[PDB]
Amino acid sequence: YGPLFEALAHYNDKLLAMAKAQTERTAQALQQPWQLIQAQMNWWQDQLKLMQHTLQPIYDYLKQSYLLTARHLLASVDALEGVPQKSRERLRFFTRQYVNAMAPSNFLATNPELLKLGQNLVRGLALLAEDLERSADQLNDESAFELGRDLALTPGRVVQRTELYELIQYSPTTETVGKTPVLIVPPFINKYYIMDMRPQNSLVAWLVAQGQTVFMISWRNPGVAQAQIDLDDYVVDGVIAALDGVEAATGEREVHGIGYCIGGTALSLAMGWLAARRQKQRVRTATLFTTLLDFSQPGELGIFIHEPIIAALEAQNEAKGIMDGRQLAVSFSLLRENSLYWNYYIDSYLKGQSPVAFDLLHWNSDSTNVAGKTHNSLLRRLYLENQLVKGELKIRNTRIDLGKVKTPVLLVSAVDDHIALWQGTWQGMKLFGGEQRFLLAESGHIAGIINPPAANKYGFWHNGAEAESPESWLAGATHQGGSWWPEMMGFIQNRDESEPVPARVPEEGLAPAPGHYVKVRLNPV
Amino acid sequence: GPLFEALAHYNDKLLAMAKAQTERTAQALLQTNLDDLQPWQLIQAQMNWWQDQLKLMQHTQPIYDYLKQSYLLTARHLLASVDALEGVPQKSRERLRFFTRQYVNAMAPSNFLATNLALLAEDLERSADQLNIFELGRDLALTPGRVVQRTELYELIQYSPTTETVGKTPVLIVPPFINKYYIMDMRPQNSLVAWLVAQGQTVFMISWRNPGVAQAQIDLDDYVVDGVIAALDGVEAATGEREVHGIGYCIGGTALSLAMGWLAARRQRVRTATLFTTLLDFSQPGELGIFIHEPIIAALEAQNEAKGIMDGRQLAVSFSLLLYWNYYIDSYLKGQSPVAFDLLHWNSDSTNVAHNSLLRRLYLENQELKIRNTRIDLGKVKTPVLLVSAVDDHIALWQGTWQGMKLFGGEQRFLLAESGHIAGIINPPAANKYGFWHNGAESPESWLAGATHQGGSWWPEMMGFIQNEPVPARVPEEGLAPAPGHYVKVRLNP
Amino acid sequence: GPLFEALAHYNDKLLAMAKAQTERTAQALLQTNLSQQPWQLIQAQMNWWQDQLKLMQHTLLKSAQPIYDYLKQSYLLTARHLLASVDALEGVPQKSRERLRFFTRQYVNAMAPSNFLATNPELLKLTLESDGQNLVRGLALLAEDLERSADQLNIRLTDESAFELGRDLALTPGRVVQRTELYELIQYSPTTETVGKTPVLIVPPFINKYYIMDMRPQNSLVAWLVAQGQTVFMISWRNPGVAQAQIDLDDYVVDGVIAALDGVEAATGEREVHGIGYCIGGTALSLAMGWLAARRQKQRVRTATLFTTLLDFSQPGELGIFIHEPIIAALEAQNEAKGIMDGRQLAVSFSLLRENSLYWNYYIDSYLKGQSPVAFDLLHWNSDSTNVAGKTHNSLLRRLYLENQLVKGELKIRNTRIDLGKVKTPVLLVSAVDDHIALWQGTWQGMKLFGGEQRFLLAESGHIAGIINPPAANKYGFWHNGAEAESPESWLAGATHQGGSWWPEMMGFIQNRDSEPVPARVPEEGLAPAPGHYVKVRLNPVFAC
Repeated sequence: YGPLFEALAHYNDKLLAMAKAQTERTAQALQQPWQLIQAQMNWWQDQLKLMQHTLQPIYDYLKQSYLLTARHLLASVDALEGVPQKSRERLRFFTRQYVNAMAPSNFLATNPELLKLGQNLVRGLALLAEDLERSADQLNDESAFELGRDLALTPGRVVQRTELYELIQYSPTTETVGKTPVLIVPPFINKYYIMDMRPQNSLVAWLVAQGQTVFMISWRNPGVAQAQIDLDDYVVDGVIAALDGVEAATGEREVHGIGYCIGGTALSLAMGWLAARRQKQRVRTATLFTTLLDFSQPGELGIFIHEPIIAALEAQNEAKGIMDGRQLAVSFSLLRENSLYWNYYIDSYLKGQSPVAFDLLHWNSDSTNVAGKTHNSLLRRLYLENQLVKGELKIRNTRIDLGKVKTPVLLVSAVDDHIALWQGTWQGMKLFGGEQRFLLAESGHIAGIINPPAANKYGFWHNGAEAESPESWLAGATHQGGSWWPEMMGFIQNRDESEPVPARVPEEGLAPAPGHYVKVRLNPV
Repeated sequence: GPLFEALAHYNDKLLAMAKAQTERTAQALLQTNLDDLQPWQLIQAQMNWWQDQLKLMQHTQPIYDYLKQSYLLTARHLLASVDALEGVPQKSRERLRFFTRQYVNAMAPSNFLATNLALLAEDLERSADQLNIFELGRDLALTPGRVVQRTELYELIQYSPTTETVGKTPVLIVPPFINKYYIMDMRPQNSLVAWLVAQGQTVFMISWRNPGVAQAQIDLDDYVVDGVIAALDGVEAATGEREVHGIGYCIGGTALSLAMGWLAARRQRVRTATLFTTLLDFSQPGELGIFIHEPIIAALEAQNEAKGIMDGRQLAVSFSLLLYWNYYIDSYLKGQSPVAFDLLHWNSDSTNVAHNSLLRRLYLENQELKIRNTRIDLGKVKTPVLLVSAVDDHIALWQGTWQGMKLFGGEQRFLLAESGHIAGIINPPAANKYGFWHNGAESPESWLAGATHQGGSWWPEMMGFIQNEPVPARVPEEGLAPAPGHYVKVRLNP
Repeated sequence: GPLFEALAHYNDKLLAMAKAQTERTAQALLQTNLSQQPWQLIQAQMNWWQDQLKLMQHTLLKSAQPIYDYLKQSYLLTARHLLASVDALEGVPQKSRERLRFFTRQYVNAMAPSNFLATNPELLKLTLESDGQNLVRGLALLAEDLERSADQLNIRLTDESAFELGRDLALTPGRVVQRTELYELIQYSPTTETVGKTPVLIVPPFINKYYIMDMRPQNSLVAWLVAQGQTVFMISWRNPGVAQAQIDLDDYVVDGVIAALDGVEAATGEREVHGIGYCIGGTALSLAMGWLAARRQKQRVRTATLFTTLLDFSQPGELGIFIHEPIIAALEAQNEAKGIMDGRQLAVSFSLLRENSLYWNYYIDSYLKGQSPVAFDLLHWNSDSTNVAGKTHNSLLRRLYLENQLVKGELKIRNTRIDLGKVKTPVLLVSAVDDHIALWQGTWQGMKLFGGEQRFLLAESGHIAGIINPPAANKYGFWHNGAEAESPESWLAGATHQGGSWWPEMMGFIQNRDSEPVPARVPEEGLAPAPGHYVKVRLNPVFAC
């Protein structure tokens, strides 16, 4: 009631400064036009002023509000006349993507009718699923983005290709690198290049610039041929087999592990599997981004965790062979940042960059399938039964006890995370039997994790002392502005300290940097 | 709550039209020879915005949440509108962009001086000009007829009859000279001229010339004697009748009132007098009272005498004579071409005015009035008078028109239309869209308190007012030109 | 020697017909107090064939002035043929004579190679490096002269054809369940108590009308498929006018074939059908399967049988005379100017009916079988020309015939690259050995493009006779080979010949890839009766609605 007016004025001043800057650059000579953003900023201010004026009358506001959207339509299209049609079509496609992404009814997890809704609930769930998927198909233009050119362009080589993954080894870009390599295990629900989007916000590029040999697992988009691949296979044949692949290319049997969402869960299970069978420690440090080990707080995804629903999904998976990612794309959204338009479209434009919200929407729509047996194990053994905390989880007939893991773990979570609640991630940290550290990012599931140091856009909470509850941890935590990536880099290099080793140049391998598994789309472009 | 119900009524009316269009395209596939060759989705995009926004308001930082969701509805409205225009030809889309920009500006209070001085006008005048960078006789003003007389000030149009018998007494219409006359002759469905002819009435029409610099010294007095009285002599020359039924609109009715007084004061032709939104008492000038001040009128009087005439493009920026639901949405759901397009085209087809007498002698002095050195006394007029005013009138407040009715010395009746300055007047009986208030008993507020609503058009009530011996239908003479004439086609911006 | 024996066999069958006609006329006199051409007319023709052959043998033995002697006696044989023909038509009503005069004139002009641009000797000279751009005008002059003679011949006609669609041809009962801009979907009423679950959808070529597959009840493929317990759907393309000038090959694939598939589901509830395509209709069916596969859409075509379908245009046959850059560019300008490709212009360019035995097997033989001469029905279909959209023809000339984009993987249907290797639908290609439009070796090369099961059949006749061979006919044969070959010649070398019709082999190909029989689907009332309205629109009309 007031701060909105002041904050809106601040954004208008930055656009006016950018408008003057664009005129000065045009003077030296003698993308979206600033008039298009001005058309939107004019709507936000006038609507707030009209609302303040109001603070038959309902109709008067409706008529006056309808006049403001009409002014918004006329000013926007007028700005798009000098823009070429191909670039303009890109803007129309992404705006259609963004406008449907912000509708809670468009996703089952946030759908009102599903919340309103035994067998009758299961039958109605299928009705909501088929309608949303049909709407997505008709909406889903082409030539949006090409991997290796616009996204996932960090130089490297594919040093190994298995049934489940392609192992990417990135170019060093430094004269010296650390002895212990870095292995990143991305989630197999979406594609990995969220950590390798663009050079300014690519986590892979930043880790490489810090003198570290970075390896990235690139999971295959599973087809019907991978119907029997289970969670056990992704742990043993996925993560551990990648560890053997890193040793085969660098000669180091010990690496720094990094995991994201369910990828960190697989990394945790791999460390528990090696520990339970008394194998020499192959993971020196383990950084886990928004990883869920205790599934007691599933968040909005708990609407699906019910015996009739899970039993129905298990039958569907076994019938179709795999879980169709296009069905998962309407089930929930991994990208739900608060004020995506303000912080990643308006702010990203005023920084001279191509709108980051465009890249985020393309990654969110680059859905991937899940193996039939894997999804079921993930639904039942982890989300429903919560075997990992109860010590009942078995990976290839090996009971997993994370207390047997002595690898120092660093859990980096996000306060506004809607997929992996930070409190839930905090409880799973105590499961480990070694050093434990916790970090709490300021933004959401995606924005709070991909915050490069240069952006200086958010912050984090750190606390070295132990607490008995997440609320107690945060109460004693100290806030630090900026990115937490240097803190993670300090967490890795303060425990290996090892003499620097000459930069490992990747071998030619089988394929160029991005690989082939990441380019396989469910809806081909 | 009732708003939701009215929206549901429109949505069902749009769905019925959509089914009718699908059936017509299916029948079109049957009749398609080899040798020869707005979408409802666009209106559906509009109805989707109106209903969903009302739902969002009913649901209601908290303010930011409403703003973000409201911006999402505007985004759907923009995307659905552009997608609805996929098959529309680019030329047709430019028409939609042109008229929607006119409606946006026309409903913007800052774009008009009265709803927002010369410096502010010059900037506003430029904004209209930079924006600038229907055909009369075909789309508007297409009622058949002939120009029986053309003078310096007007063209007299006599329309061809559509009935075998017409009334003996002809009808003469005196339009306002601030805008063009064809608002009373839009299209056959909403043409008052066509309706009067169908009622067995010979109709004559004055078509005022768009005044140039050559008419700098033409005064209001000339429009009374050389305009209205001279037209009466022209009607007698074409029909042999010295007595006509008078109809006036806005300032045209004021001139007719002064014309009746001028013949009465000099003891010398008007059977009935119907006056639409006619102002005789200027005590309630409305929003135009901002200009009625001694320093402002004195400044304008010097400018008008210097330039000769006041540019109508400047008058169009001073105030607006001009709706979305009843003349664009409703007109579209009735199968018609959007009437709101014609009204916007007429409002922007402004005409010049020579005017100082109107500012000072009428608005300021509110006369004591003398027309050609002849004192005006409306009490000397015994002609039955009918005042038709509008509740939502922003130019001529209906209370001011009611008080001025008492100036006449004969029968007086008052009618109050249910819409604005123009919409409540141009309401044909076939439309069945508005209503009126009537009260047979004799303050303006006291009349309305005792008035009864009836609904429908007031044209049959006006036709009953006039008609309360049939003559063979008068076929108009060849005259000088066909129906629309030449004076009405003179545009300030070609 | 063998020729004399064949004539004797026909002459003996003619004698039996004479006895049948005398008994038929004798019984007709009994039914009193209130068609078939006379056998003497056919006998008059057989007398010419035998006498001309005898004269040929006598003069060839005389060789082992003489040239004039054979010419003089042949002119005497032509004179006897004229007198015997007119005398045979003594009792025949005038209309029948005009009917026979019309069909004899049609057959005579159809068998003259100079009457068609593709087989015209004059155009062949201008093609052999004897022109470049002047060929355009050299082609345009030959086109206008051939078209002019057709126009003068047609304009003299004052009566409509003896055949009416829905009464004489295309009379299989059914309903029009859907009508779009491009097609009318016909669902035929069942003749069996039970039908198969998977319906059958036929995609006809859009160069001529569809009812070649539904001519007469004895030789109607549609009726035969229906009698085999199959719910049969038929696409009936609109005869495109100037209003369809911008319709492209892409639209016929998506808005034509795919939209019809949605129409079949709307009428039967089945998202998967058995596809059948003919000539360019099979090309559209192939492109429809590739389009659904390239976009990773659920497979909607269970089996695909393709009649004389061209996917590789490397061997265009006699139609290659037009496949040259100056000619195709010139034709593209005419189609953009006129809006559509005039089917009456296409009728003089090439002939879809070029069977080596139209007179003997489909006029003489069909007459001795008691039938109305089938050659009459074939000549009506061939002369029932249809237009082609300007954009569709161009794409067909350049994107397929000239550039051969489908093989080179350059073809895109609505900005979707087509790769037939992504199609896993089992395909059965049925081609004809004597085909002059789609050479069987060219149709064989396109078979390997598919990524699923592939089968090939080679019928023992031409483009039309070898395809519309009813089992009941017991005419011609076909070659089948289950093994994979590296060349068309290798396929035929290992192929086994079987006599009779190949239609059961196609029915076996369909029924071995399918469920449980469902009660017979009675078609909904729909929009119109069986034949529909699109097929009745003729380019050259006499009378009017």
